[PDB]
Amino acid sequence: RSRKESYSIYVYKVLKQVHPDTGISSKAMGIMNSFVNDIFERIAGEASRLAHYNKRSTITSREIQTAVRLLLPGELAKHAVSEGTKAVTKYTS
Amino acid sequence: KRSRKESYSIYVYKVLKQVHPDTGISSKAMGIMNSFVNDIFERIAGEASRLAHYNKRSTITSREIQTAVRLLLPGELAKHAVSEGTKAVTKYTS
Amino acid sequence: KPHRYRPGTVALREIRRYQKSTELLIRKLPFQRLVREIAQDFKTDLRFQSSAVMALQEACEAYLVGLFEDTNLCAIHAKRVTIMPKDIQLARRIRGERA
Amino acid sequence: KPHRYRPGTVALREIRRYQKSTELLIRKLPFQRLVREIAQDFKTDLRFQSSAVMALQEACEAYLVGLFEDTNLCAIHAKRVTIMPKDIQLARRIRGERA
Amino acid sequence: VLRDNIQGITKPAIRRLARRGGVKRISGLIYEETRGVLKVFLENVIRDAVTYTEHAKRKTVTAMDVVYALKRQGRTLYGFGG
Amino acid sequence: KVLRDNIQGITKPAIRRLARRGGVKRISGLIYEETRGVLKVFLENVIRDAVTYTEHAKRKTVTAMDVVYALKRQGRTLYGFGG
Amino acid sequence: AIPSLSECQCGICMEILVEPVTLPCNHTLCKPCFQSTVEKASLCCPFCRRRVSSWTRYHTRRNSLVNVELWTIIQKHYPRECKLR
Amino acid sequence: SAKACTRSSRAGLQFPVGRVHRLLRKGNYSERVGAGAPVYLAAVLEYLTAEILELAGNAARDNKKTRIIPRHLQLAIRNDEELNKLLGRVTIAQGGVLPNIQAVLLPKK
Amino acid sequence: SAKACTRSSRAGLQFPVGRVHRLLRKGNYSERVGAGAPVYLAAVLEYLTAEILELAGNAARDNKKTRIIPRHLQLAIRNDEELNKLLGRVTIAQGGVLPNIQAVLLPK
Amino acid sequence: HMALKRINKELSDLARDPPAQISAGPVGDDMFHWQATIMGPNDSPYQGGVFFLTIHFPTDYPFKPPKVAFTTRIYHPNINSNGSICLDILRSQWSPALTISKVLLSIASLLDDPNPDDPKVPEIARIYKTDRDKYNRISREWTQKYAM
DNA sequence: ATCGGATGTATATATCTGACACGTGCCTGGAGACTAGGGAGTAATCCCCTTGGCGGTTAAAACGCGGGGGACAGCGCGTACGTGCGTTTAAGCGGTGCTAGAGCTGTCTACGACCAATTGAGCGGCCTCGGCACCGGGATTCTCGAT
DNA sequence: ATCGAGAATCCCGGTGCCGAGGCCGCTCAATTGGTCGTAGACAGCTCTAGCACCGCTTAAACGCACGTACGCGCTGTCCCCCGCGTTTTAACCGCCAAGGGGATTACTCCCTAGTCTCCAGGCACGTGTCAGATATATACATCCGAT
Ligand SMILES: [Zn+2]
Ligand SMILES: [Zn+2]
Repeated sequence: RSRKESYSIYVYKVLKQVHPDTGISSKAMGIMNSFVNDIFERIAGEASRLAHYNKRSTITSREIQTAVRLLLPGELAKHAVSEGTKAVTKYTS
Repeated sequence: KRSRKESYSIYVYKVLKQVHPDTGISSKAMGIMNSFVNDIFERIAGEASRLAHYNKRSTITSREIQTAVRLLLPGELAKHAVSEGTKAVTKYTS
Repeated sequence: KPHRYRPGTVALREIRRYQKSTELLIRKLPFQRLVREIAQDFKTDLRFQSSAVMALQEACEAYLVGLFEDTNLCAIHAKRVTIMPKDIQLARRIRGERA
Repeated sequence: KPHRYRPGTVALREIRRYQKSTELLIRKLPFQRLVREIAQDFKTDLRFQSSAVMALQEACEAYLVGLFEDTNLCAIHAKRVTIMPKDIQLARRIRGERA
Repeated sequence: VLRDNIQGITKPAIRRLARRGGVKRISGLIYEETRGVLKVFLENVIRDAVTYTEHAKRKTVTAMDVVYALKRQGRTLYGFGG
Repeated sequence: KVLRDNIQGITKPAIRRLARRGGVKRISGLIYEETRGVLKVFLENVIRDAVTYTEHAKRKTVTAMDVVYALKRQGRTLYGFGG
Repeated sequence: AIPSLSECQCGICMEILVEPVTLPCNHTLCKPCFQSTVEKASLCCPFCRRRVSSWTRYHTRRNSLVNVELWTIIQKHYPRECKLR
Repeated sequence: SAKACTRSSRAGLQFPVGRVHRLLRKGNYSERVGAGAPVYLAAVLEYLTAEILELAGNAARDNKKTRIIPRHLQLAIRNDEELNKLLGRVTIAQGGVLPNIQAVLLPKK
Repeated sequence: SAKACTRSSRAGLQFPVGRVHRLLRKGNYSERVGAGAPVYLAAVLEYLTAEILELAGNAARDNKKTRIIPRHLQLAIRNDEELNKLLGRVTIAQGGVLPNIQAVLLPK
Repeated sequence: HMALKRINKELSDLARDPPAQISAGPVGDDMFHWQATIMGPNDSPYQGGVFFLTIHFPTDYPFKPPKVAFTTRIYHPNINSNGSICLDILRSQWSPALTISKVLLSIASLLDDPNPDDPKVPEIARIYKTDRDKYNRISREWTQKYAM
């Protein structure tokens, strides 16, 4: 056997932050892990394509922000952009 | 002078003269042919790279391109393209 | 003397029951045998993991449920409640499967 | 004494004439005005290349042609020859654009 | 300033498209629905086109941006570049 | 150990159950053959890609990951089996 | 008029025509030569050099490659050497 | 920040910044990767996961259970409009379907 | 094949092997690219282009023309089943529509 | 098999009426390796030049073109020191229906006039394109110091 | 407009079982300090083309009328499918046994990345002549009211 | 079943135009040669689980009888798009004029890949335990024939 990676612990921590009482089964863990991987792949691929179009050779924060703006719908885009900007601002200092 | 730009116009013209010795092509169709070539190249290259990454590899050999061609193109086109590419590789190595 | 329902009420009860639950609706062994028979044509002497068959069954059931969901609307559009093969063909043509 | 074609025989002539031709069908300046008025809402004081406007017009025409083909199929399915907004709504719902 | 330009899509301009599509007889309520769906599609394409234009710190909507938006939406276009 | 015409294993009650889940109230008698044909076509299309994936990797047992990849390639992503 | 042995042959191998395939360019040759050329030669007519990959791609699905109208006649009128080869 | 704690905590995030950064760097997306991209991506992922988990928990509480199961996730995703548009083509295993019947099919009064 | 000559002629091809190799290298597709992939890719691309060009040329010659306008390309793509399946979602500029009318609409 | 029969029949065809200013023959018992002597064309700067070439037949024929190499060293736009000829017939559009007589006459024609469209080495091609006189004199010197 | 059977659905209580949540070892990957180089930010500048405007002519849009044909409402037929009961069939669960093959590990050699020199394949700019666009004339070919 | 008048479409012939194919000058990217770190091809071992079988249930499927309700074809009405003629409206072509920002070049700096060393976060593994599925027995919602 070898190490197999997943997002189980982080999803569990987020669930405990949101809903202190409820619990989560294994199939829900698999579904959430697959969804997270899918969204990560989508956003990263769109950001890479956006970087390649502009003849640049790097993926800065603004390209991820524009990819999020392109992918997510109108209502979720504002909240996602606000969360990302807040996280970046808190991290930079 | 304007900066250099790259396109597949001359190669498409050579192929057209190879198949139809006396039939020219318009520029508005040369652009469409160039776009078709670019799109097919992008599709095949992306599929082959994805297939190579799924097997924990770091090299795009002829096998990955061949399997990507088999997955992408329909049946008869896939068979003919595989035969042509295998013949080309065999002729190139020897 | 005996009690029996009018045509249609049992259909509505079955619709409610099946939309309420989530279990699979195709018998496992016949579907596994069909999958093996289809696969043996492409490459002989194959083996199947216990999860690939389940994934195939889930995908097929979801696709069929979606197709019947579209077929119901297609049938209702023509002032009918019964679904017939022309409805399925029209839905497939519109969806782009064979257009 | 005046000569009038029967209702429904000039439509077939128009279909035959237009399916064999390839020019743009919508006027250029009205489409330019519509595109500029739509785009100025998202970000004010924008400039458009002619090629971009032409591409938008031709993509819109192709999309409308496909939608009307599907609408005609839906209308023929319901034992009719006219096309009505419910056919368009049903075609869009099946295609998944609206859902 | 420009407003109420949706009427630029005239009744003959929609009848011609329907005739190309293969429609024999048309009702009278089709035109408004066609205008609405065309407006929706144009807004959907222009949103991505403007996003592409603004990301590059530009001010002109190049046809390449429109082609990329159409390809992203799943309606790849041949002829204007790419 | 050859297998013949196992497509008859998708019996009429299973098709009626699937239609009931899909929201159908009344079913004609000719639906079953069309449903079997559509299911056979879809299975063939998915399994061809699955076999191609498992043959490019030099194996003899198809894994669920190959089925998930084939479904994703065809445009129907599936959660619940890794990825 | 019936064609004789001189006017019915596979010029590629210069051997008696067997299960031929007829190209749209009106050139005829025996099937094994056609198969080996279509997979291994330049994918064109060896006589007039016309691209024929579209034709064979279309006709492979329906198994209409063989020209039975002439193959059956040649086999019927020349049983001897057909039995020999 | 003081750049003394973990990078995930340095941005107020529960998702791993380092793992996302490594995935972007070695995932064959671009020649270079900026220092701010993984934080943004992890924040977006955490926000989306928190939203879906909150909706699933609400659906679970409505059903009187306490353990989230795939049916609850399917209900939460399909009931909301934004996530239904986002996950348009996603098929969820063992998720069921929304309960609905057409108005025509219902019996007359 | 004998060395000491250009790569695009060693395989008997017409598309450029070197340009395809550079695109594969710098397309962010993979860390390393084999020496045989560009030849196979160029052969496949040239085969597809030759197919489309031959069909378009036949369509143009049917119309007593000596040039290939995009309408001929659209006719060639739509008429063939395999190319239509390959390019189902693609829209060709100024390609028009393949003529067809439903049998019901026709007069009786 | 069929390749040997075709070799025998083409040898018979060559024997019954050999082409002018060219004569080919097998090296020995085997038929795969042949040597051919060819006389230079009269309207060429290679007057009185006799040229020896070697041709090798693969296991499959005519479906692969045979490999040709000039034994001597010549100053021609489509030739190198290795003796291989940059002819599209030899590698690109070789056809099974084509006979060795056709390719030999094609090589003779290339000797009569070269092709600068796709030369193997382009330096001497542009040498030919620049001035006819000094190319003619250098070719005459090469063919006098090599063929004779 | 309901009444009462009768059916199925919904609700309250014991129970026991296996999957969920937490403790532990540890090792593999993540964090920290330092270095070097190139990718990107920024300032100047050129000129391509996009916006703005005028004049004309005319092909297309707008408007109104007569009317035939198609949408739609209603009705009667009877045939196909829903509903229920008896019987036959193979799915489903447990239990065990076997080995083909996925999976992990040590070797090292051949394939590919990296870099300097160099020149020819390929691109930008010109140009001219022929294939294509346009107009006039007549023959061809559906079409419809009248027989 | 048709004759024939009137209208739309195709063939043909002549005339002119602009853009596509060939050519020249040139700058930069592909080639060739050589070196070096390493990716995976291969042999070998392990041990997981996929396949095969057997025995016992009882749950789902099959066949058939009966009845009804809905698909379908038919008929009648009205109203609403279609074809046509006339008039108004702005599209389209050609022209002129200006300036804005797209594109390019040059300069410089600091951001991130690359390196090594050190340590702790999460994964594999194990175990206790209660959430929920099940069985069992009542309370109520709802369907159907008929007053
Ligand atoms: Zn032969
Ligand atoms: Zn021929």
